[PDB]
Amino acid sequence: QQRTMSENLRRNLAALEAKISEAKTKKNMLQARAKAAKANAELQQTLGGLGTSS
Amino acid sequence: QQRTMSENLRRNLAALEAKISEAKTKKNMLQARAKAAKANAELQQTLGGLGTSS
Repeated sequence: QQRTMSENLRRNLAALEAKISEAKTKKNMLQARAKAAKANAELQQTLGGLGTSS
Repeated sequence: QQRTMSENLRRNLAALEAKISEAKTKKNMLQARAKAAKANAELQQTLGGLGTSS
């Protein structure tokens, strides 16, 4: 009974490590998309300042 | 999605560079027209002084 529980805990750890590592890499990717969106906001804001100064 | 955004930013840069470079060359041209208008103002002002001294 202890070895069937020991394998069941190994499966629980393997599933948990997979979903944690997936969630962390996807969070880094969406933060890089948000950094690109911030750069497009700066581009439009400086284009507005180029418009009023020109 | 990042490459379609990357091309969209390339289009935004190309349109911005075109309208900035157009506005700067037109501003140099109208400043040269204003320099010619200033020269015609000096010509009429000195013609007035030639009139009163003559």
